[PDB]
Formats: sequence, C-alpha cells, structure tokens
Amino acid sequence: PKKVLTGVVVSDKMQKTVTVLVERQFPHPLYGKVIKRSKKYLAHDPEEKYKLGDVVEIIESRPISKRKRFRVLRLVESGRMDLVEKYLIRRQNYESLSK
Amino acid sequence: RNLSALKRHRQSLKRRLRNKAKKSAIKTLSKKAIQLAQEGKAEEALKIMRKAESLIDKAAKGSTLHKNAAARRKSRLMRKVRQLLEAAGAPLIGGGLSA
Amino acid sequence: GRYIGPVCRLCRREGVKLYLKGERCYSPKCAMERRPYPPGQHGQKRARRPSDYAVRLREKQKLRRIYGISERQFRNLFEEASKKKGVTGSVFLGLLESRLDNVVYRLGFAVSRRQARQLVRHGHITVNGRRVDLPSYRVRPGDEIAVAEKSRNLELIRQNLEAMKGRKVGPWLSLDVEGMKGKFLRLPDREDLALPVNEQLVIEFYSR
Amino acid sequence: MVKIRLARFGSKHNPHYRIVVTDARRKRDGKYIEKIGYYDPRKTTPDWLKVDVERARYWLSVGAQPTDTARRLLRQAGVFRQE
RNA sequence: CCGAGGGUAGGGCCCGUGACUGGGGCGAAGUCGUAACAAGGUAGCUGUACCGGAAGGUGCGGCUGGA
RNA sequence: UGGAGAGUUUGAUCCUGGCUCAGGGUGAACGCUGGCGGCGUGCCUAAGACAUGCAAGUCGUGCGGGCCGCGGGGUUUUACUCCGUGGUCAGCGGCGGACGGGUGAGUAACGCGUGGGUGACCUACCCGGAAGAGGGGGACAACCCGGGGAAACUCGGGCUAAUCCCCCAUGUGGACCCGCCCCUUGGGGUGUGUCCAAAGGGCUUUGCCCGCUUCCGGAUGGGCCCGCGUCCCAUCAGCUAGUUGGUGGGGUAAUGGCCCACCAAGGCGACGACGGGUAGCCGGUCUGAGAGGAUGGCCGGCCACAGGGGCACUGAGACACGGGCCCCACUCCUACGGGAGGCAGCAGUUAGGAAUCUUCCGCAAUGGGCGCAAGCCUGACGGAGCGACGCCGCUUGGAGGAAGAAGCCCUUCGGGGUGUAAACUCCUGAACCCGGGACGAAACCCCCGACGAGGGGACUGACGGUACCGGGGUAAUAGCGCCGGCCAACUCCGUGCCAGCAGCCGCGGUAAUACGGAGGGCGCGAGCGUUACCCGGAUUCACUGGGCGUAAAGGGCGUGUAGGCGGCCUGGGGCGUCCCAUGUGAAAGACCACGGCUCAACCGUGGGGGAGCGUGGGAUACGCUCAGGCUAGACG
Ligand SMILES: [Mg+2]
Ligand SMILES: [Mg+2]
Ligand SMILES: [Mg+2]
Ligand SMILES: [Mg+2]
Ligand SMILES: [Mg+2]
Ligand SMILES: [Mg+2]
Ligand SMILES: [Mg+2]
Ligand SMILES: [Mg+2]
Ligand SMILES: [Mg+2]
Ligand SMILES: [Mg+2]
Ligand SMILES: [Mg+2]
Ligand SMILES: [Mg+2]
Ligand SMILES: [Mg+2]
Ligand SMILES: [Mg+2]
Ligand SMILES: [Mg+2]
Ligand SMILES: [Mg+2]
Ligand SMILES: [Mg+2]
Ligand SMILES: [Mg+2]
Ligand SMILES: [Mg+2]
Ligand SMILES: [Mg+2]
Ligand SMILES: [Mg+2]
Ligand SMILES: [Mg+2]
Ligand SMILES: [Mg+2]
Ligand SMILES: [Mg+2]
Ligand SMILES: [Mg+2]
Ligand SMILES: [Mg+2]
Ligand SMILES: [Mg+2]
Ligand SMILES: [Mg+2]
Ligand SMILES: [Mg+2]
Ligand SMILES: [Mg+2]
Ligand SMILES: [Mg+2]
Ligand SMILES: [Mg+2]
Ligand SMILES: [Mg+2]
Ligand SMILES: [Mg+2]
Ligand SMILES: [Mg+2]
Ligand SMILES: [Mg+2]
Ligand SMILES: [Mg+2]
Ligand SMILES: [Mg+2]
Ligand SMILES: [Mg+2]
Ligand SMILES: [Mg+2]
Ligand SMILES: [Mg+2]
Ligand SMILES: [Mg+2]
Ligand SMILES: [Mg+2]
Ligand SMILES: [Mg+2]
Ligand SMILES: [Mg+2]
Ligand SMILES: [Mg+2]
Ligand SMILES: [Mg+2]
Ligand SMILES: [Mg+2]
Ligand SMILES: [Mg+2]
Ligand SMILES: [Mg+2]
Ligand SMILES: [Mg+2]
Ligand SMILES: [Mg+2]
Ligand SMILES: [Mg+2]
Ligand SMILES: [Mg+2]
Ligand SMILES: [Mg+2]
Ligand SMILES: [Mg+2]
Ligand SMILES: [Mg+2]
Ligand SMILES: [Mg+2]
Ligand SMILES: [Mg+2]
Ligand SMILES: [Mg+2]
Ligand SMILES: [Mg+2]
Ligand SMILES: [Mg+2]
Ligand SMILES: [Mg+2]
Ligand SMILES: [Mg+2]
Ligand SMILES: [Mg+2]
Ligand SMILES: [Mg+2]
Ligand SMILES: [Mg+2]
Ligand SMILES: [Mg+2]
Ligand SMILES: [Mg+2]
Ligand SMILES: [Mg+2]
Ligand SMILES: [Mg+2]
Ligand SMILES: [Mg+2]
Ligand SMILES: [Mg+2]
Ligand SMILES: [Mg+2]
Ligand SMILES: [Mg+2]
Ligand SMILES: [Mg+2]
Ligand SMILES: [Mg+2]
Ligand SMILES: [Mg+2]
Ligand SMILES: [Mg+2]
Ligand SMILES: [Mg+2]
Ligand SMILES: [Mg+2]
Ligand SMILES: [Mg+2]
Ligand SMILES: [Mg+2]
Ligand SMILES: [Mg+2]
Ligand SMILES: [Mg+2]
Ligand SMILES: [Mg+2]
Ligand SMILES: [Mg+2]
Ligand SMILES: [Mg+2]
Ligand SMILES: [Mg+2]
Ligand SMILES: [Mg+2]
Ligand SMILES: [Mg+2]
Ligand SMILES: [Zn+2]
Repeated sequence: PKKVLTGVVVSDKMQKTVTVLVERQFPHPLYGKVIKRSKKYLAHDPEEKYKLGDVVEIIESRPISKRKRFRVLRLVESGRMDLVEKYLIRRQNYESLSK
Repeated sequence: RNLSALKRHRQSLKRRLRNKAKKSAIKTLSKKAIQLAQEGKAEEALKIMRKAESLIDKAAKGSTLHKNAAARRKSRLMRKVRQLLEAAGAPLIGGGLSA
Repeated sequence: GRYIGPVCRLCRREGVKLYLKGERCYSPKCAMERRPYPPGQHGQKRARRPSDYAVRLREKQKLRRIYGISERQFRNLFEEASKKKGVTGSVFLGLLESRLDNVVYRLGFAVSRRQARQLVRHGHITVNGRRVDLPSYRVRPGDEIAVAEKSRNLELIRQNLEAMKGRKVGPWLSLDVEGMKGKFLRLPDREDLALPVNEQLVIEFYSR
Repeated sequence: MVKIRLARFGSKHNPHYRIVVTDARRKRDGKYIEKIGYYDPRKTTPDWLKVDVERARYWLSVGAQPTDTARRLLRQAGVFRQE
C-alpha cells in the first residue's frame, strides 16, 4: 500500500507543485507525551485547483522531481485559512531569531 | 606476477572496439533521420529511420544494449520522427511509422 | 581448586565442626573440640564484633568450604540457581548436593568430600554404566551412582562401604552395598539437610 | 541459482550442518532463505537428520541445485521420490 | 563541454606559537595594612560612579540576610 | 523471579551537595606468579610502508595450433607426420574474476534500521512451459615471415578454424511509434505497419545428452524511491542560485536537477536548516531492578573503501581488492627511451605502539568457481601451532597422625601461634609407558534400473596414531593481593612528618593494627593485583525518579507570537488510545524446556516472547476535530 497522508497546503506558488504540511503526532519515545512534529511535503497536481489553504490527501508517488515525491489525491476541506495562518506566522517567527 | 585476466582485458578492448561501432552508428543514423525529417523530406527520411531501427535491434541482440535501452532508443527516435513529420510530412509511403 | 590441605583450620574459624577430615573429625582429636577458637596468633581473644558483611561472608564460607567449591564455580552455580525457577536457596543447596563428589560422599563411598573428590577424579565412580571423572558432574534425579569393576574390589571402597553397612543415607537418595551403587532419587532441601548454613545469608551475599 | 546446501554450525570437531536455501553467492553461514532441515554428520542423537520435505519440494519446484551432499541428505529424507 | 589535480588571489573556522602583559590558582609560620564575622570597634551587602598601595572609602538609592 | 550501601564538610547533628569506594565488563595491556585440556579469541594505534611464497581460476565434451613422447606409410627412409590421439605450452572462445576474503579511512546520509512503493525496473547461472535452430559469408589472434624495444612488450605483411563476428529468410513470439478499448501514473490482450532471432559439441545413429535463440511466468539477487528512528555543539542563525519548480530534451534497466537549454522566483530554516566536531550503522554485546546509559570487537545483515583522487570500458551485475586509463605520493628495474607495483587476502617483515601469533597442514569435510564427468583451483574454510586474552573443566593428593616435634613469631615467661599443618604409616595414582584407535564420510563416480526415482559396489582423513579406550605407572606447580575505616583479616620489630602509603578520609613528629620486614590472618587461586575505558551505585540530568524562600536554582516586571495545556451536557467520525487474527520482527545471541561432547564452557533442536511497523476489522471512555447547546471560566 502506498503512503496516504492528510495535510493542509501552505504553498502553491510554483508550477505544477503544491506544498502540503503533514502534521503527524506521536508519543515521545522517552517521556510519552503526544507531540505534533510537523513536516512539509511537496506534491504534484498538474490541474492546479488546490489553492493556498486547501486540505488535501497525499499519495506516495514516483518521483516527479527531487523532493517532489508525492501526489495530491483528493480534497477533504475548502480553505482552512485559520490553519494555514499558523504556519504562515510560524515562518514569520524566523526574522526575530536572527543576530 | 601476472594473471590471466589479461585475456579479459584484451577481450574487453576488442569488445569495446566491436560495440562502439554498433553504438555510434546508432547515433549518426539517428542524426541523419532526425535531420532529413526536420528538413521536410519523406520516405527518403524514413528509410534512414528503418536503417537506424534495424541497427538498434541488431545492437540489442548481443551485449551492446539492453532490450529496454533499445526500446528507449527507438521510442525517442521514431516518436520524434513522427512528431517531426507532423510538420507537413504526410507519409503516404511510410515505413517504420505505423499508421 | 580444592583450596588445599589444611581443613580443621576451617573446622575452626567458623565455630561449627563442619566435617572435612572425616573419621578424624568424628574421633576425639578434631582440634575443634579441643580448641574451638579460630586459628591465629590472636585467635582465642575477644571476638571482634562481626560486621554485617562479616556474618554473610562467614556463612557463605560455611556453605562453600563444606563442599570445597572454588568460588567462581560456586558463584556460577549461584547465577544458574537464581535463573533456575524455584525457591532459590532451596534449589541452590540441592544443586550443591547434586555434585558427583558430594553425591559420592552422601552415598558414603568416602569418609570426606575430598576423598570423594579423589574417588571421582581418579576414575573410580561410574554414573549410568560408564565412569565419569568429574567432581562437578551433576546428577540428574533418578540415576545410579555406582562403583566400576576396577574399584569394586578396592580396599578403600571396601572399608568405606564396610563403615556404611547399616548407615543411613538420605531420603532423596538410596544405597546398595551388595552392588555398591545408589539411585540419586530427587534433590534434597534444607529440611532434608544437616547444614550449619542459614542459606538466606548466602543469598544475601550476592546482591552486594 | 538458489541452492540448497549445508551451512555449517557448531564448534571445532562438533560439526552440525544445517540444510538450508541460500543464494549461490552468499558465504557459508550467510543470511539464508529458509532452514529446511538439520543434519548432524555424527548421528550423536537418533534424530540426527530432519528435513521439511514439503518446503524442500517447493524450493526444488522453483528451481534449485542442491549440492553434492544436499542431494544425499534429501534422498535419505525422501524428497526426490515420486510415490 | 564537464573533469581529478596544480596554480593564483581572498575569505571562514580551528589549532600550535609569540616579546610582553592582564588577571587566576597554588605554595613556604614573607611584607603591608584590618575590609568582613561580635553594634568587627564607620551595620553589612548589592547596583552604579569616582577615587584610593591594598583590602576598601564615599556619593545617590535599595535591601535587612541589621538595630 | 527485582532494586544493599559506606567514607568525607562540623565541637556535634540534620539537610543539600560534590568527590571517592566496594560490583560487573572488555579486542585489553602491565607487574608478580604460571601445570594441563577443551572452547572461543588475538594490530583497538600508522586506512603507515611492504621482502618473500601462495590468496583465481577453469573447460579439449567449443576451436585451431606450436611442443615433446607410444604405432607408421600416402612415394622404392618418420619426414604436406595428414592421423588414431597423449599430454604439456601458450592462443581464440565461453563462464568465473562483481562472489568468497580484508578493513573503519570516509560518510550525520535514504548510509543504516525498520515498514511499504516500484503502473518507474533489471535479474547471467537455475526452474516451469512455449517456439525453434535454414542458408551464406568475414577477419582475428595463435602460427609463419619481418622489424623495433635494454626490458616491458609492441608493430608490419601473410594465413587459418570455431559455440568468434556479420548478412538473408522463416517469427510462436517480443520491441516501437498511434488500429483503439480495457487494468488506470508508463500492461499479458490487442491490429496494420516497422524492426529482431539462433550454435553447435559429444555420442551406441536413421537415438539421446551437453549446449544455443526468442518470449512469458517463477525463484533469488538487487537498482531506485518514500513514511518513521538515527550523537554533540545555538558561543554555528540564516542557508541554498541547479538551489526550488515547470516545459522540452539527453542519459540510465528505470523515476528523479541524474545532466543540459528556456521560463518562473522558488526550496529549506528554532519541530534546529546551514556550518563545525565526532562517528561506519544495525542484529547484538556490556551494564541495569527496570526504564535507560555505554558500545558496535568476534559472529550475521547492509553501506563505503582497496596507496589518495577522478574516470569509464567489459558485463547480467563493477564505475571493479589481487582488471584497465590518468594525475599525485612512494618503492623497485632502467642500457635513462621508459617500464613495473599496490597485503585494509593468509602468513610474514618493518615502523608507530603499552599490545596482539605461524612466512603451519590439508582440500578429508562444508561452501564457491569451471567442467558432461573424472578432475582442477579455493590462505573461503576444516584443523593445527603460538599468547592464562576470556570462559569452562581439572590437577598440585586422600585417609591416618601429638595436648601438639624442630624451625619461626609473639609471650604476662606460664605458654600460645603456624597446626593435622609437617615427618612418617598406608593407597589412590596427574604426568609419563605400552597396545588398539576413530565418529568426523557417503556422497561424486560404477552397475542394475531408463543416459530418472530405488537397489548393489568400491576408492577417498588435513586434524592424527589425536581424542578416547585397555594395561602399567611417579605423590606429583602455588601464587598474588590485602589486613585503620569503608573492606574479611593484627601483633612484633625497623623507621621517626624521614623513608615512604594512598582509591577517599587520612597515616608518618619514638609505644605506627595505615610506611619497610617477620609472624599470623583474610580473600581469590593458576591466578591475583594495577591501569585505562564503560555502566552501576549516581534518585548526582530524576520518564518510572529531584528541586527552586534561606542550600545550586524564579527570569526585574508586564503585553504577547510560536507553542504547550483546555469548563459542562449532546451526536457522528475513529486521528491519538485500546483490542483481535494475521504480515514482518532473518539467523546467531538473550529466555525456557530437552539433548551431544567424561560434566561444564560450548553446541544442536524445539518452543515462547520480541519493542516496533504495515495491513483488515472492532471498541469509543479519554485526548482530537467538525456540528449543536449550556453558564460555573473569561470579557462586556
Ligand atoms: Mg523534470
Ligand atoms: Mg592431610
Ligand atoms: Mg543484583
Ligand atoms: Mg617559604
Ligand atoms: Mg619575621
Ligand atoms: Mg567594613
Ligand atoms: Mg574589621
Ligand atoms: Mg568595621
Ligand atoms: Mg562611618
Ligand atoms: Mg551586621
Ligand atoms: Mg586611580
Ligand atoms: Mg571594598
Ligand atoms: Mg573619599
Ligand atoms: Mg557603595
Ligand atoms: Mg557523619
Ligand atoms: Mg562549612
Ligand atoms: Mg554525619
Ligand atoms: Mg537537591
Ligand atoms: Mg550490582
Ligand atoms: Mg600480563
Ligand atoms: Mg592482520
Ligand atoms: Mg599497517
Ligand atoms: Mg598500506
Ligand atoms: Mg600453493
Ligand atoms: Mg582458455
Ligand atoms: Mg561436450
Ligand atoms: Mg576474519
Ligand atoms: Mg566514516
Ligand atoms: Mg549537520
Ligand atoms: Mg555535517
Ligand atoms: Mg534518513
Ligand atoms: Mg528496505
Ligand atoms: Mg554467459
Ligand atoms: Mg605481423
Ligand atoms: Mg532470420
Ligand atoms: Mg548459422
Ligand atoms: Mg524485492
Ligand atoms: Mg546495465
Ligand atoms: Mg526516462
Ligand atoms: Mg540536485
Ligand atoms: Mg566534515
Ligand atoms: Mg549507535
Ligand atoms: Mg539505576
Ligand atoms: Mg544501540
Ligand atoms: Mg563482519
Ligand atoms: Mg577510494
Ligand atoms: Mg593511488
Ligand atoms: Mg581508487
Ligand atoms: Mg555494458
Ligand atoms: Mg577484481
Ligand atoms: Mg572482492
Ligand atoms: Mg578499474
Ligand atoms: Mg639503453
Ligand atoms: Mg634521461
Ligand atoms: Mg618500453
Ligand atoms: Mg594485495
Ligand atoms: Mg565441493
Ligand atoms: Mg584452518
Ligand atoms: Mg590458552
Ligand atoms: Mg602428602
Ligand atoms: Mg615447632
Ligand atoms: Mg596400581
Ligand atoms: Mg602400586
Ligand atoms: Mg571410510
Ligand atoms: Mg566432484
Ligand atoms: Mg549401492
Ligand atoms: Mg575417483
Ligand atoms: Mg594405563
Ligand atoms: Mg574487620
Ligand atoms: Mg631520612
Ligand atoms: Mg601497601
Ligand atoms: Mg626509638
Ligand atoms: Mg614502632
Ligand atoms: Mg604494614
Ligand atoms: Mg558514573
Ligand atoms: Mg542514571
Ligand atoms: Mg519526571
Ligand atoms: Mg545560597
Ligand atoms: Mg542563591
Ligand atoms: Mg531571580
Ligand atoms: Mg539576568
Ligand atoms: Mg520576581
Ligand atoms: Mg499573558
Ligand atoms: Mg494558542
Ligand atoms: Mg484513534
Ligand atoms: Mg505473528
Ligand atoms: Mg530470532
Ligand atoms: Mg553426558
Ligand atoms: Mg548448544
Ligand atoms: Mg536451538
Ligand atoms: Mg506502542
Ligand atoms: Zn575438624
């Protein structure tokens, strides 16, 4: 079975490519707390109807390009902009951790 | 001091000289076929394609090429000859291209 | 290995006549009945207050030097006994009394465990047909510790079993003086055993 | 080829071969594919050779060349018989 | 065309070393004061500034782990 | 079936708190001592350099020859030796050199682990089945002739054969463009077109065997990809410009920026990017009560490397340990034009080191290659040797034996101690002596059978005349540490803050149970000690399992971004969670039974966990989120 991963897209601003943000959660191997370590996967969707804010599913596909090793499968939500703003502020947290 | 893998060294130089001759003939018949079909020619530019196709499938019959590399050679030669004869070709007397 | 030699010195030093010499330790010249105080230039002085380590070490020595086991052989027996499922001391004592030299001593082919050690090491004793030259040879429950043909007519085994004509071997053992053999029936316990050893202190010695 | 062969185990002068299926490439005690049987070449137990005859027949069905002695230890287990 | 390697020029990081010097530890019952702990013989400590062989002093303020 | 504490801050106590110690362990080393045997195990550093031998070959049943040894005339001498071949010596050709073996340098990564994907693939040899193998040629070594070169070798001319290469046809089939449905990211079915095969050899002959071609499926071996785990440093905070994406190509077996053109500004980053240090990873191993910490030796899997670096060729697979080419470093030959090398194979030498061995025997076994088979090769391996390096086993005697010798050490002068310890009495007899002496090995082969299954046959042991067994036979190595407490075991003498001890506390200044010696004792014993390293103690990084007033520790305080956490009733989902059968969790180890070596170490079998992770179903309290509501929180 191919890997099937839910996630919310956070970037679509390439050609034929969306960037989906899978947020897996798993117990700590030592302390056992449930933690949400996210991860950003590039995806492929040449019809390009998944704008910045949609929530898609992702199938493990043959490599479309280097790092672009996934495909969009299906939409399960419209614009979840309140979830994409979490990451879109989490990126903007990084100008202040400079020197 | 020596070993008689030197027989294999002098076999490999021979086989290099003996399959380079049926490897570079592929590339130059490819260039002739692509160029003559690019300049609006005809059956005169498909006889070159059947020539290169016979050369490829005679190359794959030994150790010069895989079957799969032979198929890729032909699938990126004669595909290009067909989309190059798209440009006002009309192969009435057409050889390797299947109508 | 055998530690050597002087053994009524260890009949002393722990205050209990753990019999090692044999008929000497039964006869009135044990030098433990004669002098119960430990060997040494001080010896018969005030008892130094036995520490918590000291009492466990003395009684672990009471368990060891009865059987004459070298310490790492003893400790490997213990770390087999702890893995072996059972009441740990009361399987450890049965494992100690299931050595071939100790089964030959309890069977009375020899007046002492060190004489029984010479008997089994010099190829006299047979276990289940053929001779076994090992004092550390365990005896499974239900096998016949016998005397072979080259040692059946021995004067030592003859005098030993002469002494054992009518003696009482254990309920986990048997005896046969007409064929000079004995079935090791089962393993013994401390309720079966005449040990001057609280086994529990030996168990507590090894979680140091 | 996927050979059935006798991968050695056991101490010095304590040979205990293990009739097993490996590739023809791997070393003697390599990662095998299936232990089809064991063979003490000393018969120190009464049950010194045991072979799973069904999986031996399967590995012969998908192509195997059991070697000069694995042929012997399958014949003495009754694998090449037709019944 | 790419190309290991060599060169040139300039970067970054790390290390050895460098006259001398700033401190630091640590010696032998050194010299020099007596700062602290007793209301340490000016209550102490700390911020900071200035000064002073030196502990330190004083100013402004705080604190009480001072009355 | 699982958990020990102690010494030390002070006059004394309690606390916090650190240091130290008893324990186990090792690729060990070092000191003293050292008898045997088995099993393992042995250059951790210079992945520094290598003498010497071997470590990779093999096939006349693929082919043509040179070469010598049995039989000799097509002619009135072998003598175009053609033959029947009988081997060696190369050569062509095929297969194997890509496995086996070695090492830890590199690599912080899809490398590894682990679970999947390969509608994006290969897979020689092997196996199932299909369909066959008809005609032609050709040069290329050997060889001969000639030349060059010191040598390495190299070149020119002429041959010549084959399972060498090429051409033509047959095309079951397969490939490719689209003849189009269908599976639905890039297929067997398809259809015209186009392209493509092939090889013979031995033999009892109007026979099989060994080969061969193409294709489909298998099995194994992989390639590549992805989720997840993968050290330390934030006093490394920004990094990246083929970087990120597209399109069109090129290459690859295949996806991919794997590489190239054009366009687009992207990709990554406090969930630690980038940079630096270190490091092979894992099964495991050690430790631990367990969680966890450490580690990756031997054995097994995988990657990487083969003097450093790059590169392709050949081939199924290599970007190749013992193939090539180049640069660089080094060595060696040179007649100075160039050559040759590659021990991180086994053994070995040197060098560094505290330290790590034999230039051993053998393919008898198992494995690997070639061969139809005999056979050949195999420093893989099977064994042996060396080294207490570890584990395990064994011996150095046993039974007597004195109110207790001598010697020695104390002594209160009475004696006590060494101590049944000794001598001696028996008697058992390791080593040693003699004879027998393997299991390790019945396969290959030969025959019946059928040129299968089954029956019968023989030959074949390095270890090794070893183990073991049968007989005889000598009483026949014990040392090392420690004795103030922790820590078991104490007196005397010599020493006099000296000499020295030490792990911490500390002893040592003239009565030292702490130093040096003797006696005695304790511990362990062919070992005992020391060192280094690791874990435990260390609940001293605290998840189980710590704290923060004064002991080390509250941020100066607020607002607040990320985050983390979240009131009550309701309902679905089933994401966390939990459950159930599986799939994997390799073997080896660990664990448990039960067996074989005289036991044990080891080793064999069986069984069970086995965290995880995928898959399918179920559970719905709790965590989740979407929907609905409430008012106890919060705000107005
Ligand atoms: Mg692309
Ligand atoms: Mg005696
Ligand atoms: Mg314990
Ligand atoms: Mg001075
Ligand atoms: Mg003075
Ligand atoms: Mg003052
Ligand atoms: Mg003062
Ligand atoms: Mg004052
Ligand atoms: Mg004042
Ligand atoms: Mg004051
Ligand atoms: Mg000044
Ligand atoms: Mg001051
Ligand atoms: Mg002033
Ligand atoms: Mg001030
Ligand atoms: Mg105290
Ligand atoms: Mg103090
Ligand atoms: Mg105290
Ligand atoms: Mg504390
Ligand atoms: Mg412990
Ligand atoms: Mg040593
Ligand atoms: Mg070596
Ligand atoms: Mg070296
Ligand atoms: Mg080297
Ligand atoms: Mg040789
Ligand atoms: Mg050849
Ligand atoms: Mg043949
Ligand atoms: Mg090795
Ligand atoms: Mg590395
Ligand atoms: Mg990094
Ligand atoms: Mg890095
Ligand atoms: Mg990774
Ligand atoms: Mg995998
Ligand atoms: Mg081939
Ligand atoms: Mg010539
Ligand atoms: Mg044809
Ligand atoms: Mg032909
Ligand atoms: Mg696979
Ligand atoms: Mg290829
Ligand atoms: Mg492609
Ligand atoms: Mg790239
Ligand atoms: Mg680096
Ligand atoms: Mg690791
Ligand atoms: Mg612990
Ligand atoms: Mg680990
Ligand atoms: Mg290995
Ligand atoms: Mg390299
Ligand atoms: Mg090199
Ligand atoms: Mg290289
Ligand atoms: Mg190739
Ligand atoms: Mg090679
Ligand atoms: Mg290799
Ligand atoms: Mg190469
Ligand atoms: Mg010259
Ligand atoms: Mg010159
Ligand atoms: Mg030359
Ligand atoms: Mg080499
Ligand atoms: Mg073989
Ligand atoms: Mg060997
Ligand atoms: Mg040894
Ligand atoms: Mg004696
Ligand atoms: Mg005397
Ligand atoms: Mg005798
Ligand atoms: Mg005698
Ligand atoms: Mg035989
Ligand atoms: Mg053979
Ligand atoms: Mg037969
Ligand atoms: Mg033969
Ligand atoms: Mg004898
Ligand atoms: Mg004591
Ligand atoms: Mg002096
Ligand atoms: Mg000392
Ligand atoms: Mg004096
Ligand atoms: Mg004195
Ligand atoms: Mg002393
Ligand atoms: Mg520690
Ligand atoms: Mg801990
Ligand atoms: Mg906690
Ligand atoms: Mg404080
Ligand atoms: Mg404080
Ligand atoms: Mg504070
Ligand atoms: Mg601050
Ligand atoms: Mg505050
Ligand atoms: Mg707030
Ligand atoms: Mg929030
Ligand atoms: Mg759930
Ligand atoms: Mg299962
Ligand atoms: Mg297992
Ligand atoms: Mg037995
Ligand atoms: Mg075993
Ligand atoms: Mg087993
Ligand atoms: Mg779990
Ligand atoms: Zn006694």
